[PDB]
Amino acid sequence: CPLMVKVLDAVRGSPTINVAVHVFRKAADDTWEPFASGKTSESGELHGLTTEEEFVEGIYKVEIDTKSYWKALGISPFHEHAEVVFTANDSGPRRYTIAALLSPYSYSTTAVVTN
Amino acid sequence: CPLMVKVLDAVRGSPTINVAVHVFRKAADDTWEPFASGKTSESGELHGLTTEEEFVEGIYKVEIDTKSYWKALGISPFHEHAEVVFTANDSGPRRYTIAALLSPYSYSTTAVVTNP
Ligand SMILES: O=C(O)c1ccccc1Nc1cccc(C(F)(F)F)c1
Ligand SMILES: O=C(O)c1ccccc1Nc1cccc(C(F)(F)F)c1
Repeated sequence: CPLMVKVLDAVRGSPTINVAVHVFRKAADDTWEPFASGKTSESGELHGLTTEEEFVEGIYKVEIDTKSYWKALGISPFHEHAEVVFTANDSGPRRYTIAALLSPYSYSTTAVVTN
Repeated sequence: CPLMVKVLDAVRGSPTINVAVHVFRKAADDTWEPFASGKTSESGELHGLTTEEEFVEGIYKVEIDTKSYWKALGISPFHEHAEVVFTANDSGPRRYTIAALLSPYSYSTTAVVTNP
């Protein structure tokens, strides 16, 4: 589909399995409208969030429930969550993969945007 | 100085100067109230945002205006901003350094937490 989320664990060297991901679209009044959500698979991936026809131009937020993940492993986390906010655009590439690499006190996020 | 923000440019290998940073604290009614704001210096650091008295227990949001930084260099970046949300002082007062490393399509953020 046009949007995919992938999550990795930098402590155990593994995909992060069963972590909650919420997607939002910015409304005209500047509040975040909930859009789609799911849990990452055994491969740390979340597919099928939206479709080409639903995923119009606009500003989107992806929120990964990183705190619940670290709590499940018995490790004290710093962040409440990891959030990515971006403008989706009709001119350039259209397939978005949002990747996040997770540590208890640090995260990195990258977008891979293709054709 | 219980809260400091430090920002680095991963393309040029330099501190990022004059980057806007806005800090918010979660209120009892669950809204974000304006806490402090500032811009990074020559060294890419922002000191003096708050005091040990003012910086009580709570959930804080730090929003770094990364988009304006890149657009001022001619670059249309992926992210609208970099935002760090965290519980502070839950086991007593600490000193927090929030660091962000910036690329047009990526950022990494870390916290260094020390006991004064
Ligand atoms: O590992 C994948 O398959 C991956 C895919 C898309 C985007 C990023 C991906 N990995 C990823 C994600 C975050 C940080 C790093 C690392 F810095 F380790 F290379 C690698
Ligand atoms: O660069 C500093 O002096 C620094 C200070 C405090 C916390 C982190 C700090 N540095 C930091 C922050 C994010 C990513 C990286 C890197 F990955 F490049 F090593 C280094």
